[PDB]
Amino acid sequence: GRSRLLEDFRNNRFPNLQLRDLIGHIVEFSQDQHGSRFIQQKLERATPAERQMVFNEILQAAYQLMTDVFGNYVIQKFFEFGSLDQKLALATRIRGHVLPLALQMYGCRVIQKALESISSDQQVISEMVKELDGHVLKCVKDQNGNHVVQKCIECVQPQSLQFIIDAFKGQVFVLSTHPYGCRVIQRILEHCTAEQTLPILEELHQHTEQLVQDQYGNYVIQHVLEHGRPEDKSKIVSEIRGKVLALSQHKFASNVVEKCVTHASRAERALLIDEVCCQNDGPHSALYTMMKDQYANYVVQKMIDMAEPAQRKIIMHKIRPHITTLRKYTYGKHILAKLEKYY
RNA sequence: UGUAGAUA
Repeated sequence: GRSRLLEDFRNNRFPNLQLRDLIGHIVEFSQDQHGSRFIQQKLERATPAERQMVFNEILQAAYQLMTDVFGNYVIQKFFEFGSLDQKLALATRIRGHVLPLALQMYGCRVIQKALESISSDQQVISEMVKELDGHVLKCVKDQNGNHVVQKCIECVQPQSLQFIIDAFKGQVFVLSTHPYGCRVIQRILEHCTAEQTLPILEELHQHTEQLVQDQYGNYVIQHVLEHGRPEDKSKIVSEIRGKVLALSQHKFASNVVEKCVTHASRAERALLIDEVCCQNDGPHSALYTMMKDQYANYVVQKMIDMAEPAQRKIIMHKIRPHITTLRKYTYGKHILAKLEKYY
């Protein structure tokens, strides 16, 4: 029940209350929205002895506060301003409960804060991460857990993350189309060794055609194009070749086509552009179609920018007579600019 | 002129 002290504070009877005055009341106040903000505020100016006073009390109820809508911020504040002995002690209260905390709306914030606050080489940390072993996919798919998984990947030594990689075996296609899975996969590509990512990249190439057209998978494919090895980039480009026109008019895949134009080799880029500028499959010209498309106009712009003089000139000549046309379409109103300030 | 996740 709400003690007099808290009632009084909430009624503004203590307009300049000091942290020291909360001895015995820290845990109660931490679970109150206003008491919690008060403690957060005072911790930023508190002396070390004053922080320790607050620490002693919060430590005793650490798990409870970690899963509290208002107390979890007080816990986080010590990961922010506490000394390492204090952080390690709090981490110890996370240990043994990593899974339920990871899936919990407030608990998951505390875990991420610990991961950012405590040196990865500290046993505690290692122990915490290992508790996710056997639950990786459940966390990846959880609205709270997925951020914990990402933060582990961002913060911990990649060798220790082999179980996460193994967990993804045969699941890379499905999870790259997942709102959180795609983010986790991108973190993996960023942080794990080329050794670890090899099987991940393999499964990505297996399903490139599908992933480039997916609302989330298109981002994973773009990541590889922007950050991956040349040989992986060339694999993605080869999947795009022969499909430029179609993919360029696609809300998601248009973006991948752009990154292909930017990040391919001079020679690969030329072949892609050639598919737009210099081929004749049927009556309607590809360039003409792409020019005034809501999405493909962006691809045409990237091609004009990245093209060697010869191809650039052909594109310009082919657009030239269609000025009046590009006029009516919202989407040609950047292509026309480049046309004018090229002629 | 065009797409990405859980707290007071």
